[PDB]
Amino acid sequence: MEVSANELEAASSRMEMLQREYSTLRSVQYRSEEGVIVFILANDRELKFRPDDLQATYGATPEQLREIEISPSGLGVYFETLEEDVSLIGLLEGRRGSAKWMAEHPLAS
Repeated sequence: MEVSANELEAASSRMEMLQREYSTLRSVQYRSEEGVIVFILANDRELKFRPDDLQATYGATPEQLREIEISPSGLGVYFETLEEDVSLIGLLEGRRGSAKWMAEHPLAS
């Protein structure tokens, strides 16, 4: 809304402040038992979301969800096998994928 450009550093400052505000992702365990991807936080908080729920993993195999890395922002996750990212802040907001993904690929809910 403000008449500004780049120097505002808004989105960059957000990501950094979101690490210290909520948490960073330390580990992930795909539980074949529950059929869910459990995102373990730096406070040991287990965010429990399904592959069929998330954009990164919508129709992805369990083996691809064993070989997982943390996001380039350090917030969420980056499944390098899939070349996909599950944004941690998005999980907290319910934003399990992009706005276009959630509108054009609606979850059975």
